[PDB]
Amino acid sequence: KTCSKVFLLENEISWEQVGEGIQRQILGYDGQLMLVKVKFQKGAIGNAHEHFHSQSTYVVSGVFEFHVNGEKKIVKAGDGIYMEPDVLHGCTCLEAGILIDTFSPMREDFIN
Amino acid sequence: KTCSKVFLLENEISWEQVGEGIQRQILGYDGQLMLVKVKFQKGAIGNAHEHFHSQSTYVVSGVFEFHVNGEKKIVKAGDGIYMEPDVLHGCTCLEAGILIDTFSPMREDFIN
Ligand SMILES: [Ca+2]
Ligand SMILES: [Ca+2]
Ligand SMILES: [Ca+2]
Repeated sequence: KTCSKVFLLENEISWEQVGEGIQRQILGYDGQLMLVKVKFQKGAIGNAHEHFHSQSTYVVSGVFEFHVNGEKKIVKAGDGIYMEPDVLHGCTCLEAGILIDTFSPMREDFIN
Repeated sequence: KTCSKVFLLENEISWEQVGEGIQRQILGYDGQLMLVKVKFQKGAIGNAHEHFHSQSTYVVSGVFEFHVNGEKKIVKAGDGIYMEPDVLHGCTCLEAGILIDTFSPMREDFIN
């Protein structure tokens, strides 16, 4: 049965170390939709990558420089970013904060 | 061509009035994934509803009482909620704050 629990409580879920200055919690998901909370320290880099999944991100807090398909924009709390299937994208955290990354379908690699 | 722009800047997107004390911005989406930012005043109610879409929500801020399939839980900033296809769910805002609701596939009704 491939899905998260119903209530994903931050203080009950393990933070996974993703890289230097980057930690994440996988929150609500099934095979078609996955929501990930990613906490960045200043200076941390989301390495450029491509994947077939659709991705839609929300900036909860902090300030980030994002690039999507070669285009750069600084985004801040309240802003969103859409990454169509297979587009190159990544980010650098300018001030510590949280992103919510969402995916369709799920990122099987994030649980396996 | 069914999708949002790449960079969804809060100060460039219209807030839509959804109901009493509830406003939303549709952020990054395509036909398979849609991310919605929903700002609630204290007291506001997300009416109980059912839909075939998968939904995964993140509590950005505030405090909410959620019900999913008849089960109630208070959630707060950092917590998530997963709503499998067709489950009855809704919420009441106990302290003003923001939810990110994500859907697969998109909520066609939110743009049409
Ligand atoms: Ca799908
Ligand atoms: Ca990505
Ligand atoms: Ca719903």
